[PDB]
Amino acid sequence: AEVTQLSNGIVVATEHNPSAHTASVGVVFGSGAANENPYNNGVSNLWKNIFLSKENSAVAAKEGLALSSNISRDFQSYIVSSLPGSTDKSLDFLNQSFIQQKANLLSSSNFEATKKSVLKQVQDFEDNDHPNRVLEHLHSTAFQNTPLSLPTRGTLESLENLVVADLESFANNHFLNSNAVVVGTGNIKHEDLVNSIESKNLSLQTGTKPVLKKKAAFLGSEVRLRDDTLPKAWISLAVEGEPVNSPNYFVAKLAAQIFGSYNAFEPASRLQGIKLLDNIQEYQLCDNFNHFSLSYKDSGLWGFSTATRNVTMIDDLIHFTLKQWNRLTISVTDTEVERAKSLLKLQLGQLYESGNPVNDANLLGAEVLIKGSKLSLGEAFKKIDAITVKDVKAWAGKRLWDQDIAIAGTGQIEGLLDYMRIRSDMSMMRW
Amino acid sequence: KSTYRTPNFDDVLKENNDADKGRSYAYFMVGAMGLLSSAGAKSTVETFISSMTATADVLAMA
Amino acid sequence: SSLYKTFFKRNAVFVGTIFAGAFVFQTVFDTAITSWYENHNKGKLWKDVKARIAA
Repeated sequence: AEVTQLSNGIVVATEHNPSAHTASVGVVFGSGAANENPYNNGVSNLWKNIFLSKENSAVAAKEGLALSSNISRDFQSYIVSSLPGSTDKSLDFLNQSFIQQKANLLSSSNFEATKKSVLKQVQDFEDNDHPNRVLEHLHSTAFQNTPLSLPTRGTLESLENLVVADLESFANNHFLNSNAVVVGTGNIKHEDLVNSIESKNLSLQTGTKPVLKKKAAFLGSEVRLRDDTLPKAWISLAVEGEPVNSPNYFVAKLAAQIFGSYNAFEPASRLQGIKLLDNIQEYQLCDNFNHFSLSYKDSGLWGFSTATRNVTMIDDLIHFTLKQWNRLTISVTDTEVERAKSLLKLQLGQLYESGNPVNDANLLGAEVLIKGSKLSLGEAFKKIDAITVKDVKAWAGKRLWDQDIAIAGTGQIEGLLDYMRIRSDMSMMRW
Repeated sequence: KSTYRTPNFDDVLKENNDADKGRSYAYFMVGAMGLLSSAGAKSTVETFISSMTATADVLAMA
Repeated sequence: SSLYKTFFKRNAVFVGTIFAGAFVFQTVFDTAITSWYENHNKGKLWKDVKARIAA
């Protein structure tokens, strides 16, 4: 329940939990796919893949350490998990790979075998993971010609034309000290870790700052990846959401909980206290849907994603869903808000407190990099419970009502009507 | 070509310094069209309705 | 045009306001046209001819 963080030469952030059997240690850099270019796009993902290379991974396996990495938009992270006792040997492997082997991982035999793996990896994604593929393209069109548009896994064309020098160039511009935070989760104490860190000196590229860019911006638009050979239609639609560290950060997430997620095959899901379900179940407008409030450093996306085999009624799916969202500005009820608060706490809890320290590190790391600290789970609940119907209405009237949208879809989307028809539904006629 | 590489719309996109620029123009046009139409419809209806009122030749003051 | 955002603030003009504006327009517009028309035809009108008559 304690979020301890101190700075000496490097910023150290930890969160202890004695009941945890293992401990995870790692470095989280304040730069991700949002820092790349259209041409070196996929370099971060490539780094992650060599860090988990058979060679580097075997060295950690002998020592009894497990490797894990995650490439996001605003950040990047390299994590090593171990037993509570080997909390020192994780730091040896961390330093040995980011300073000593910052040239042994980049061999012309390791790099090629890895490049061939991320190529089959990113290709498999585009060929089969339609829901995530669609969600990735949603960011692509919504934030076109802006940092948030670049996909995390990179594109096949920028990937196959990438070389060892590109990795180095990126590493020497972002893997800096002022653009880093060392994180530790599990059971180890803050004072326990900071000592092993403040022990080993050496700055290594100190005072150096990463390159700057241009601010991210939402552009109402769409990308339609029609493919009549797929057995379904997958669509994602959203408005400009909230950036992390926004006053309405929670109002937005609550609003998404009101409509929540659905799965037509799960008996219990068909019974949720969601008004939209009365409309969509009559003719079974979809197999599933899920709302989200994605937040990043400069912006975010608020909307929903859905999958359906009812290809001749896609317009009803979109129409009923948008009519429900209209409600947030004009008629959302106290009980809908209250139901959302309870369910938001339950999901926010299950995230911030899972039985896995690697998840804790990513959540902690990502937060401290943006606001310099982490809001305690109990602090969130105070903010969540304080939200009134009046708040949700003021938010919706600014973010949802008669606002541009961004759309992306693949599969049998002939039935997804034109942009203007969808856009017109972002409001209602009144006297 | 990669689908993630969105084609160029620079020639069409407005250099967004005034966010609600196109919206204000569109809504003014839509609003003015709605105004002149309503006045037109009103005038058309009155023209037809008044054709049924007593004709000039039948208003004899006996 | 910020002149629009002062009166209607990013929202479209509502029918009630449209109908109300139409009734106003009808009267104003008619007077403006009748005025111009009668002035443009000064001297030819019966009003003008009656002024030069006394019986």
